Amino acid sequence: DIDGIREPVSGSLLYGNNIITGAVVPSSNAIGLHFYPIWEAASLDEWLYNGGPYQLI
Amino acid sequence: ERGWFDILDDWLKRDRFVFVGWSGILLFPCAYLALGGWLTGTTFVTSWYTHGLASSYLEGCNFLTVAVSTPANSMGHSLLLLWGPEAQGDFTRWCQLGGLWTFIALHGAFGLIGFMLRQFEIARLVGVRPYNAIAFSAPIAVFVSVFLIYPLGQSSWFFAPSFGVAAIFRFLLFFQGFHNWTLNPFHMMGVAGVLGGALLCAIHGATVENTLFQDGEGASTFRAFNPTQAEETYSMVTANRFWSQIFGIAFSNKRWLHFFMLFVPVTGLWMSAIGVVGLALNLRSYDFISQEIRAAEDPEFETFYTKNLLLNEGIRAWMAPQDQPHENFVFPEEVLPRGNAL
Amino acid sequence: ARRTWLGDILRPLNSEYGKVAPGWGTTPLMAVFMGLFLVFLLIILEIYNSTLILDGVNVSWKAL
Amino acid sequence: SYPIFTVRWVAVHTLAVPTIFFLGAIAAMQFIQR
Amino acid sequence: GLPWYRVHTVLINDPGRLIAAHLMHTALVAGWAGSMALYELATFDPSDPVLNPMWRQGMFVLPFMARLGVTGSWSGWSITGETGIDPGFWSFEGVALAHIVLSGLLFLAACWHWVYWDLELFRDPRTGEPALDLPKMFGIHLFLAGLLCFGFGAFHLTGLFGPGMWVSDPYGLTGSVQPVAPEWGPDGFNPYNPGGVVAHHIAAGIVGIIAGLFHILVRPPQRLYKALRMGNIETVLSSSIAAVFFAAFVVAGTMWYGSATTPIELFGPTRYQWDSSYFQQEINRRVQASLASGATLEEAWSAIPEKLAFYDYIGNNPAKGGLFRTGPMNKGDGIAQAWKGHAVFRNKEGEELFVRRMPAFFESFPVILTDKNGVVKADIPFRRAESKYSFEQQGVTVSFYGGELNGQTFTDPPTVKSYARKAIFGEIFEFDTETLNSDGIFRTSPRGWFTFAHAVFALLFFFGHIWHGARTLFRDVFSGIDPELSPEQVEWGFYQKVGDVTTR
Amino acid sequence: EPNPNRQPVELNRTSLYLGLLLILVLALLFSSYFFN
Amino acid sequence: ESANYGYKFGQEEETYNIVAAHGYFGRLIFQYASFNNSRSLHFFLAAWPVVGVWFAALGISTMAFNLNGFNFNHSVIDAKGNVINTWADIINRANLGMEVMHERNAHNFPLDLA
Amino acid sequence: TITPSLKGFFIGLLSGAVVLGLTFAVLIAISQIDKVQR
Amino acid sequence: SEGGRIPLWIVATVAGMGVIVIVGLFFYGAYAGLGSSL
Amino acid sequence: MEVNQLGLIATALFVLVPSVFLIILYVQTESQQ
Amino acid sequence: DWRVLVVLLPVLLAAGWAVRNILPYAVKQVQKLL
Amino acid sequence: TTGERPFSDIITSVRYWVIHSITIPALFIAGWLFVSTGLAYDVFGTPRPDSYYAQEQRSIPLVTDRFEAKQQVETFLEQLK
Amino acid sequence: METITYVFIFACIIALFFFAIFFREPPRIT
Ligand code: CLA
Ligand code: CLA
Ligand code: CLA
Ligand code: CLA
Ligand code: CLA
Ligand SMILES: CCCCCCCCCCCCCCCC(=O)OC[C@H](COP(=O)(O)OC[C@@H](O)CO)OC(=O)CCCCCCCCCCCCCCC
Ligand SMILES: CC1=C(/C=C/C(C)=C/C=C/C(C)=C/C=C/C=C(C)/C=C/C=C(C)/C=C/C2=C(C)CCCC2(C)C)C(C)(C)CCC1
Ligand SMILES: CC1=C(/C=C/C(C)=C/C=C/C(C)=C/C=C/C=C(C)/C=C/C=C(C)/C=C/C2=C(C)CCCC2(C)C)C(C)(C)CCC1
Ligand SMILES: CCCCCCCS[C@@H]1O[C@H](CO)[C@@H](O)[C@H](O)[C@H]1O
Ligand code: OEX
Ligand SMILES: [Ca+2]
Ligand SMILES: [Cl-]
Ligand SMILES: [Cl-]
Ligand SMILES: [Fe+2]
Ligand SMILES: [Mg+2]
Repeated sequence: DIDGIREPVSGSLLYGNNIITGAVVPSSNAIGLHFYPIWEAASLDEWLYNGGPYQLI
Repeated sequence: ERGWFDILDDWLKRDRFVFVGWSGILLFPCAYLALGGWLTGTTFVTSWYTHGLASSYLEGCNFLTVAVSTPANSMGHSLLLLWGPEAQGDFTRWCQLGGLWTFIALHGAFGLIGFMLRQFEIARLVGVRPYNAIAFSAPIAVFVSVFLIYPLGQSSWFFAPSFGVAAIFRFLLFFQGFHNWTLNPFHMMGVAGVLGGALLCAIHGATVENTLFQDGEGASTFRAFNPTQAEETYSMVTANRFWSQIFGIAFSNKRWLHFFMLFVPVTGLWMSAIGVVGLALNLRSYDFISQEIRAAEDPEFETFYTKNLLLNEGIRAWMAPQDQPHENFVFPEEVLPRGNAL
Repeated sequence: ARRTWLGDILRPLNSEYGKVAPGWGTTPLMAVFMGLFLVFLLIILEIYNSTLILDGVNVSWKAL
Repeated sequence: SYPIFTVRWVAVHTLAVPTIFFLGAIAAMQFIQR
Repeated sequence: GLPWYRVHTVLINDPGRLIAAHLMHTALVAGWAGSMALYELATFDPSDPVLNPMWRQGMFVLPFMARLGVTGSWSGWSITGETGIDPGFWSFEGVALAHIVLSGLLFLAACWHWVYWDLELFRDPRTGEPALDLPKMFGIHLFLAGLLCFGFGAFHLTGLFGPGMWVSDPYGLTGSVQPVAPEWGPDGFNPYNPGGVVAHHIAAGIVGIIAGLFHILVRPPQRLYKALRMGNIETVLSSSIAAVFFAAFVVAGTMWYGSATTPIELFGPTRYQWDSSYFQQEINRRVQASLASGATLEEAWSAIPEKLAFYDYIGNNPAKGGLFRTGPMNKGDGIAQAWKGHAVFRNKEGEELFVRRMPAFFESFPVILTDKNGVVKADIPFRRAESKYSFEQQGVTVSFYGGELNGQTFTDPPTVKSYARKAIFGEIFEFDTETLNSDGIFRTSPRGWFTFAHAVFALLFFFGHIWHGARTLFRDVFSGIDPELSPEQVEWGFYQKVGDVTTR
Repeated sequence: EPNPNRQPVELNRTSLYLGLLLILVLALLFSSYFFN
Repeated sequence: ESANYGYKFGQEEETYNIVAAHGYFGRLIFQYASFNNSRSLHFFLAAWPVVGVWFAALGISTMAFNLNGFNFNHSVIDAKGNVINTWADIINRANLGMEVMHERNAHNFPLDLA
Repeated sequence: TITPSLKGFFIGLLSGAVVLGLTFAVLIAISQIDKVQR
Repeated sequence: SEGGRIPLWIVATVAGMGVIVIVGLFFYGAYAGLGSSL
Repeated sequence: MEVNQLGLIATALFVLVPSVFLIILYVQTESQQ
Repeated sequence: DWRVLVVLLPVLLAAGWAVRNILPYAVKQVQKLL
Repeated sequence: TTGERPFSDIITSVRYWVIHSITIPALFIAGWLFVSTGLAYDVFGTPRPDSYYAQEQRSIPLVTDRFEAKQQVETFLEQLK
Repeated sequence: METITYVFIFACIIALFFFAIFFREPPRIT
């Protein structure tokens, strides 16, 4: 959910992307500039929905 | 056999401040006319009758917004010769009809031919290999494909790039909105060639400058070089170790290094040229069909590819009526694609 | 090398390697034909381009 | 000693002369009012 | 050893094996022509030259056979719709077969010339070294080409002894292979006069014969020989490549703009016919003619041939495809089945409205309806909340005349809007999208692909010309510059004339 | 008789690496468009 | 053979003639536009793209604080006050397309202020 | 018939010939005057 | 007459100042009259 | 995803034919004395 | 058109003046090369 | 060196400046006049600020025919009263 | 299938990095 409007954008190959369209998607607009490490999430599923991998990377 | 041809040859190849050569006969007038044409046009000539645009200093444009604009779409691919059936020898009308655009593009084409011929000619006189000319084939491919072939594939010269800073920016944005040119693997190869070339330029220059031998006492290291010296001025061995250890691999062969510096940007430009030749026919890399099938059926499926298409659709609808005045597009507000609020 | 019947027949056709006419030879003549050719090309180009428009020459599918 | 009128002289002036003329023109344009 | 990119240079001083390599190349190309023809014949549907002609089916070599008079299959059909025809041996299959057999023969000949490379013929009589007299070879080959050119024009194209060529009416309705008389006046240089093609091959043929004799009999001037390095076969490579990219640009252009040698029934319509509404104008002219003769609207439009209507549709525009949208046009919008008839849109006041047609530039286009004066009268709104011109507000209806929907009128907004959406593409057709599993996305025609391939190859061959010309003129420094290059030869003023040591 | 024009061909290891990198990267680039 | 074999890694002597390259390039343009000094040449090769890309980076970094590109939208006006379009205005039309379509569901208020 | 554009064609042709002709006339004249020493 | 009399630094300075004047004039022109948006 | 199935073989050959070319050239280079 | 002579007159007085100053050296150069 | 007088030699000579302190301002003034007399407008066919539109018109005088383009422009220019 | 293809090509490239770095032709000073 890059823009924080509960409209998830698919970035990975397994979820329908090729090399050209694929991406690691920026963390959610609801997060803004907040620091969002894995341990700030209630679960990995949450962390992934909100685009945590982007910040880690 | 010292006839007039050989005497003329003598004179043309004199060692003067500006070398002329046989090639100069083609090069200097055409280059001068293309340049002078652009300066004249951008200073004094309008695009009112062809585009509905002011485009000259005289009209109040600045360096970023002046242009020599393409002719009206109704001119087709007319050569727009001054003595041609459209201008009929009238300089003023010719200017108003966009004759300067073909003037500049054509004298420019032959000027480029002249410059490459000059590279060959001087190479041959001095005794070096003609790799500079060969490398110059890439700018010529770019020019020819973008300014000649591309509009020749389209309806008219109108859709060629106009000769101006902002005019070219428009050309870029147009290619995104209509051609999805960023998606084109040929453009992508061009980008790799250009950024990779800039990269090589920087890394080679920097490497040389930071592996210099101390061949002098001064803190300014520039003085410690003599053009006729036999020795290398920097350490290839140290350079090689540094890069092997920093980055894993390194050049070890200087000739290959400099050949590679020729090869990368030249090849990139040639690839981009091929892509534009495709766009001449609207043979675009516009879509991924699998993406469209999935997205058409599945309204929760979204990628950066579909997002970008929405952007292109915006570009087309919002810029087409003013950018293509001859089409007389009347797009009522209600048909304009817009997201919420904006 | 190896001789053949066909090879012996053709031998004269490949026997004047490097033979030239002195000096400029027929170059002026050549230059004249090249000039003519350039004008010819110019003509068919400008006809195709509708820069040159001739009576009875309608550059269109509606020619026939 | 040196010649005055050379290929370089010509090359310099074919660029220089119009350049000054144009700079005058553009300078004048700065005072045009709509 | 040789770098990988130089492996073929072993042929430069080996005329026999050069000939073998050329033979092998020729065998490969003939083999490709044969195989390609067979594949096309295996996939071609001859059953509807009206709505499923060859250019809809991705046929590339079929039109080139058809162009010069091969129009029939041994199986009894012809591309013009006749059945029960006997094409003789020179059917499509016959041509393909002939090319395959030629390929085999050339292959065998290539082996022979590879093995028996050391023929006396290839040695200079005086020196015993390999040598080709390129000036005389050029004369010989140019003479042959002149003969062939002349014979092609005088016998084949005229039908004097041969079939002629594909000719058609200006709207590509009634095309067939016909004998063509040469046009000897200025209209011979009109690209749309086929008579000009004939005249060209006769005249250029004769000129080629004369010039051939000349190049056989008259040696090169010493100065041109030196200047062009005529003793070096690579000079011939350089200039031949130049001639070839010249030719390639020309055929790309005539394929894209159209000419007598690129008929729309063989390669499809041009983009410019859509740009200028070329077919729409003829359609309207015919309909107006019928109305003027007292016919009803339905009669006027029903009299329009489906073939004509089908030309007036943007899905046949070669500028509507994509680089990676592969295959025949049928794979996109489908296999055309029938003209639905001409859609006439009216608003509640009974004004006729006209859909704004899609320009070739646009992947997508809004649906906008104007009156005859160009005033916007209806549209399909994006934002509904301040819509003023919706079909629902304006009471837009569509009536069809001619085609399968002749006499019908639809009034429900969704249907009317469907038809308006189709109407931006021009005339509306029923398509079979199931058979090929068509995806609904436009593909370009063989005109498009031919043009693309050849512009690209022309452009790359320019580089070939530059490379080999450079190699020819700079052979002496190919491996590097003189180790003993005197600094004063390259420094300024030392010589009066650059690179001329006699001018110090 | 043996042809005197025959030459040995070479491809060094660095050229193999460069070439392989070229082919694999080109494939990585074009594959999306081939699958489309 | 490949010309590359003419250079051997670690050899002390230069593998090309900079004087010949200079003679050539100097004649291509004019003598004083060509580098005879390899150090100053290679410095130039380093400096140009590095400085350029520094400016590119600074562009992104300062537009990060919304000091944006030149705006000449409706800069040219005729005697009556009619807007005379320039290429800047066409650019603006394209920009408007991008602006109104991007993140189509994310804005509730009329100005996109970040 | 001489169309206006055919006339225009001949004018362009003659213009070119005059330009090239003057150029080479001047070039040959200068080349003859200012010879190289050998 | 004889080359070298007027010191090159003075020439450079005067030239530079001329350039500054003319470009200054153009930037002034961005805010006045045509192209000023007013 | 409804990709074009020929993509697979198109990619495979695209990788394999030239790679193999290089490999042949390289190995016979190494086996030369 | 008076504006044509009005615009050309400065350039003509310029060319004429430079000719005034440079004529003896120019004749010296033409004499020397001949 | 290629024989021509060094530029530093020339541009610091008094004679150079005697000549060019005249020829340069003269050219500048000629360009200035070329605009200020309005001659540039007429030469290149560029609209003056009051000549882009007729008083009430807001439509562009766009050229729409190839061979009648000249006549079209002349007509547009006539229509400016 | 596409995914497998993409990832495979990618994996080959990483392998190539490995060999190009650790099993390179040693540069040898002469
Ligand atoms: C010197 C190199 C050079 C070259 C290669 C070009 C090339 C061009 N010029 Mg440029 N030009 C030049 C110098 C050059 N110019 C100079 C010095 C000037 C200032 C005078 C100009 C001023 C100029 C203008 C104002 C225009 C051009 C235009 C053109 C284009 C069309 C030219 C054409 O059709 O000529 C055709 C003529 C020839 C090719 C001459 C060939 C001569 C043959 C070989 C000999 C036979 C002639 C025969 C004896 C004559 C018989 C006449 C009889 C039938 C009555 C072409 C790109 C036009 C353009 O760009 O429109 C877009 C245009 O309007 N040029
Ligand atoms: C006597 C009667 C006669 C007649 C009726 C014809 C008729 C014709 N000739 Mg033939 N010809 C004749 C005698 C005749 N010829 C003789 C005696 C010779 C000498 C052997 C020729 C040599 C000749 C040549 C070389 C060509 C013709 C062509 C033609 C065709 C011209 C129409 C066309 O489509 O042009 C289309 C082609 C052009 C208008 C030429 C384009 C020139 C290009 C623009 C030059 C620049 C190319 C440039 C490098 C491209 C890159 C730039 C670009 C990418 C932007 C027409 C069929 C042309 C043709 O075959 O067309 C298919 C052609 O190229 N003729
Ligand atoms: C032996 C006789 C022969 C005959 C009768 C045919 C007949 C045919 N061939 Mg086949 N072909 C042959 C040999 C032959 N071929 C050989 C030896 C090869 C291997 C090179 C081929 C490879 C081949 C391919 C790849 C294709 C064909 C195709 C065809 C069909 C279309 C021909 C066409 O459009 O040409 C067009 C040819 C030209 C336009 C040639 C013009 C040559 C240029 C203009 C000459 C310029 C240089 C010249 C020297 C200039 C000097 C001229 C002078 C007079 C001034 C037709 C059935 C097409 C087909 O339909 O396949 C099924 C096709 O795609 N052929
Ligand atoms: C002149 C060349 C040419 C042209 C114009 C055509 C045209 C056509 N072919 Mg034919 N064909 C050809 C040669 C050609 N063919 C050859 C040589 C073969 C044998 C392989 C075939 C075998 C063939 C088959 C089996 C089929 C066709 C079909 C078709 C039709 C559909 C084309 C399509 O979808 O392309 C798609 C085009 C692309 C996807 C573009 C590819 C671009 C490449 C990948 C660029 C490569 C990049 C490169 C690696 C970069 C290097 C960089 C490096 C140098 C640094 C079309 C009419 C189809 C048809 O409809 O038949 C009825 C069909 O099934 N063709
Ligand atoms: C008539 C056409 C023609 C012919 C006969 C030649 C012949 C030659 N070229 Mg030239 N060249 C040409 C056109 C031609 N070239 C074109 C159009 C270009 C621009 C792309 C070049 C650019 C070029 C360069 C840069 C070089 C040569 C070199 C050579 C020489 C060695 C070639 C070799 O060993 O490759 C061996 C090639 C391989 C082992 C594999 C190549 C695979 C290619 C890249 C892709 C596959 C293509 C496919 C099989 C067929 C597609 C055909 C297409 C036309 C449809 C040989 C004399 C070399 C040379 O001068 O040596 C001293 C050299 O360095 N050529
Ligand atoms: C002093 C101005 C600094 C400007 C920014 C930095 C430029 C130099 C750094 C480039 C980095 C490249 C990578 C290392 C490259 C590298 O190794 O450099 C090496 C090169 C030579 O080094 P030396 O040791 O001989 O000299 C540096 C010190 O040791 C002092 O002697 O250094 C220089 O030439 C410094 C020049 C300073 C003066 C430069 C002025 C440039 C400004 C010109 C105006 C530009 C304005 C553009 C506006 C559009
Ligand atoms: C077109 C034409 C022609 C031609 C003309 C000409 C040839 C012209 C020229 C012209 C010219 C030749 C002009 C010039 C101009 C210039 C200018 C206008 C300049 C400006 C500059 C400036 C402004 C500067 C700036 C700067 C920079 C850039 C950087 C550094 C800093 C500074 C600031 C200094 C003829 C007649 C043949 C024919 C018709 C058409
Ligand atoms: C021996 C013999 C025989 C047989 C023969 C045969 C059987 C043949 C076949 C042949 C063939 C069957 C051939 C084929 C060929 C083919 C080819 C040669 C192809 C090529 C292709 C290409 C080259 C392509 C390329 C590409 C691609 C792939 C992609 C896209 C791009 C391009 C297009 C580039 C007979 C009995 C007759 C008799 C005598 C003996
Ligand atoms: C609700 C739809 C009623 C009107 C029918 C749609 C316009 S026409 C329709 O268009 C399809 C392409 O989308 C074709 O595949 C099909 O053959 C054709 O019937
Ligand atoms: O997030 Mn991504 O993009 Ca920077 O503006 Mn606001 O926010 Mn969104 O809208 Mn526009
Ligand atoms: Ca006012
Ligand atoms: Cl977005
Ligand atoms: Cl908001
Ligand atoms: Fe270097
Ligand atoms: Mg102002």
